[PDB]
Amino acid sequence: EEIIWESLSVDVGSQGNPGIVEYKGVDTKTGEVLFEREPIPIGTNNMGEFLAIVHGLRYLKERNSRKPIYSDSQTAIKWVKDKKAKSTLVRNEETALIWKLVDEAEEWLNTHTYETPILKWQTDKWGEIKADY
RNA sequence: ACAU
DNA sequence: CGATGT
Ligand SMILES: [Ca+2]
Ligand SMILES: [K+]
Ligand SMILES: [K+]
Ligand SMILES: [K+]
Repeated sequence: EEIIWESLSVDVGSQGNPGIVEYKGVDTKTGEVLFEREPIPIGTNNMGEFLAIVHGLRYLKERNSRKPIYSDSQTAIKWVKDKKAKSTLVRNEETALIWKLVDEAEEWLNTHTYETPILKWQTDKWGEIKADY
């Protein structure tokens, strides 16, 4: 319905898909950049969006924050809910780094708890997510 | 078809 | 136009 302004928004950016992947998280209200991941040489859009959400969960938990997370990614929201990133990206030396991060993100989800609502940013109604690149 |  | 996903 309406934007929950007291929230964290995440977004992925890439050069190619697959290609160089980065992500960041911002304060939805203020646009302040709260975290930014160093570019990962090869990944997919959906792996990046998944890592961004899980990073947000870890960031908020560390700070004892109950704010929700917005993502515009139907895919990544489901992967987090399932605790399983069903990526099609081949596993090889080129993709080892992103797959390590994805494996570790799944492992974190399987060993920690959180109440953080993970909410769909409604781009069609609200425009671009505030974490946009 | 929808979300990127 | 190409790719990643449910
Ligand atoms: Ca974006
Ligand atoms: K996005
Ligand atoms: K983006
Ligand atoms: K498609």
